[PDB]
Amino acid sequence: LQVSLAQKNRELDVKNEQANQKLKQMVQDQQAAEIKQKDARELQVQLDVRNKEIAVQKVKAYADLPLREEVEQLENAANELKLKQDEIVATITALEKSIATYKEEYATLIRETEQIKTESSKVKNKVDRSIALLDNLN
Repeated sequence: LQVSLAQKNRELDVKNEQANQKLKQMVQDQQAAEIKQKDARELQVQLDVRNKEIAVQKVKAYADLPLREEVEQLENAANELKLKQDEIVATITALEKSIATYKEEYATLIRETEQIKTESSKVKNKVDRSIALLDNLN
């Protein structure tokens, strides 16, 4: 029973490194996405200026009613954007999910590690407990 438990302790080391490895991939696979997020978040913010800007002038000039044509221009500009926003808000969701699953996955790979660590433990005790038995029997 000493041989087998030293064996299974091996089946664990590997089981654990195959996961302890893949888990490293997750960090350099989720930190990646997060970057886009934080990055592309700067854009949603940045371009937020424009809509809020182009917004007020619309209000003003529309009441103040080249103005006409100039206003035709604000309406288009705010359109170029309105579109380019739905553009990044879709880009944000892209990661939002992509990244939120890496978590649900990390957490899962964590459970696998936790279960492994414990097994290894419950085996060490049994092995330690066999070294005592062998010795008293000998």
